Amino acid sequence: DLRLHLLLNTSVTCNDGSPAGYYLKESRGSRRWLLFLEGGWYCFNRENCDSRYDTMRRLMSSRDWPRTRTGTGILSSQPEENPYWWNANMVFIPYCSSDVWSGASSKSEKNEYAFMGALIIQEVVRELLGRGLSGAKVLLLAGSSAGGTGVLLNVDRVAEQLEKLGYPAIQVRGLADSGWFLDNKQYRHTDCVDTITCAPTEAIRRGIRYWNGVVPERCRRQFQEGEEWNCFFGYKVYPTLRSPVFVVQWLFDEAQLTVDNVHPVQEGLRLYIQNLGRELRHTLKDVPASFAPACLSHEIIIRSHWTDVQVKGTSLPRALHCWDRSLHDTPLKGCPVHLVDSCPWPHCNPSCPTG
Ligand SMILES: *[C@@H]1O[C@H](CO)[C@@H](O)[C@H](O)[C@H]1NC(C)=O
Ligand SMILES: CN1CCC[C@H]1c1cccnc1
Repeated sequence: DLRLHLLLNTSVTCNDGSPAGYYLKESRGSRRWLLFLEGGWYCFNRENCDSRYDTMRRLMSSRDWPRTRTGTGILSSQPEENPYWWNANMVFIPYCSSDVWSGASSKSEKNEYAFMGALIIQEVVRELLGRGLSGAKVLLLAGSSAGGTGVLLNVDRVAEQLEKLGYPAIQVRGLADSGWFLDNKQYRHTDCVDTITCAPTEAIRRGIRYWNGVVPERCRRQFQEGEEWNCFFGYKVYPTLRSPVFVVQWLFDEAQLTVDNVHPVQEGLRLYIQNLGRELRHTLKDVPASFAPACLSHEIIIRSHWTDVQVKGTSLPRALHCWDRSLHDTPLKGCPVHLVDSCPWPHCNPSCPTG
């Protein structure tokens, strides 16, 4: 099991001012550390944050968190469930900032909610340095859905943080699961009359202002003031990243359909789905390490059945293992790192998750 630690710096808080924290399972004699960012949408104004606080409160507060958590999938310590990194030090960072891990704005007389996701990550890293992370060889910052996009937004800041603190030996890497989305499937990109039908790019624009959100510096310098929302989209922020990042992305992500307002399928829907898979495949063509199955699904890496999905005969744990080998101080025979399905329809891959 992973054991809860609430941050000693109680000024780095969840949305409601309760302390943020992390679940930790130490593995003495391992110099590999996996920090997993939980996902779970976001809120972007007072009214829909209030709604989230009423019926999704564990995503906004630590008050009701359990003392322990069971590590599953890539967080499992059993080699059967986790052929990749079962012996690693395991950290699960709960998502309680509702800001796609981008916020740097505390509560006050003007802010009723605190949005500190980017600061929570930095504070967890700081505390872990005193619990063995100072001796690490690899820190893998992983995450699913909003946590996957969180990886893209934060992996280079963790690398810079560890360099400035005097730990240049730790190799910081990223693993972004279901965090890679397209912004091009919209009739209107700026209308936001209600929360549910708000355009995805407009929701992010509003969120960034509400959260005092921060994006990676090289990406921010490209798109400049007011256009930081661009850096939430993988194909725009990825080329600016210096840290190695492995991208896990279903070709037909259920959250992509949701932000596109897409729910016997006829020609219009068939063309949308087939074009979506082709466009996602195209955006991944120059990502060196990726795993992108032709499935309609959402998230994978902390699901116990993540061992079972295969692309071109290679499982996700094996792909990550080959990625590890590729980064040890020319492709590898029988150990591929770039695995993107070419077939054009959900479940054309027979290993897709069911239900
Ligand atoms: C707590 O975190 C805040 C935000 O990063 C920082 O400004 C402050 O110096 C920290 N204080 C301590 C005691 O760690
Ligand atoms: C960051 N989120 C994860 C799942 C969907 C993604 C997203 C991207 C852009 C606008 N809203 C949500």
